[PDB]
Amino acid sequence: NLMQFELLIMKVAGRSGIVWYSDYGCFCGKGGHGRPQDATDRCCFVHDCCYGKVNGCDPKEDFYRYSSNNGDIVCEANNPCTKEICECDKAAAICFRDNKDTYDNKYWNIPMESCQESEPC
Amino acid sequence: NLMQFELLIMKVAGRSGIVWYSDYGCFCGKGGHGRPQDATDRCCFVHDCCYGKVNGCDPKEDFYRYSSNNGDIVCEANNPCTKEICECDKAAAICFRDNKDTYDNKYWNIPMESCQESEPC
Repeated sequence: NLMQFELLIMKVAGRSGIVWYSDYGCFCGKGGHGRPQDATDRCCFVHDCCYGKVNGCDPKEDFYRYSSNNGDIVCEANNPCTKEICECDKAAAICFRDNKDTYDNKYWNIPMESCQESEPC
Repeated sequence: NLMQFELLIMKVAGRSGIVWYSDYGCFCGKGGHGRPQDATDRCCFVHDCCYGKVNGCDPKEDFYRYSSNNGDIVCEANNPCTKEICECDKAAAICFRDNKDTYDNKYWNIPMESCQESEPC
């Protein structure tokens, strides 16, 4: 569930997803569409796509089980569907962390005109 | 800031915004198109519109000052722009609270085809 995603972002990237990644580019935030603007934005695009590939459970709603060790997330294999959700969230959190050097407020609150026809997954 | 919106929702409505309102109707965790599907969805629509009227500060990002006693939210008059953000978030949290009894999973994950109509603010 997206609260768990927030927690993983905090554990892995050392910053809040809701604070910093909720209005970024074309995909980090609600109503994502268009083309990813930078690496951080692509992290969100990939996350959306990852969620779209999860079948048999609800990736935006269902809770998953995981452990965290000093910023290292282990998605538990108690249920392959919810593990898939967890792996989506873990991957996105890692992607935000790995691209922290190009995070840029240039991409905050960008005009509607910047996000039009969507890159397909 | 959206983290503060979460705090207001949690206190006022008694449940998490990120958990329960990230994929509801055409506007809760989505937006940009459609007509509100029920009263909860309309809360989100109105919140989007409210944010749309904010001039001079960034409603998704900027932090506001508020106090809370016995579950009330008093948006501080230290800055009219951030107070306006606060009031938007407060109104939405109240709206979620007031409509919690009709909150229904009927409106989870609705197809894009259900959100093609356009309703102005």
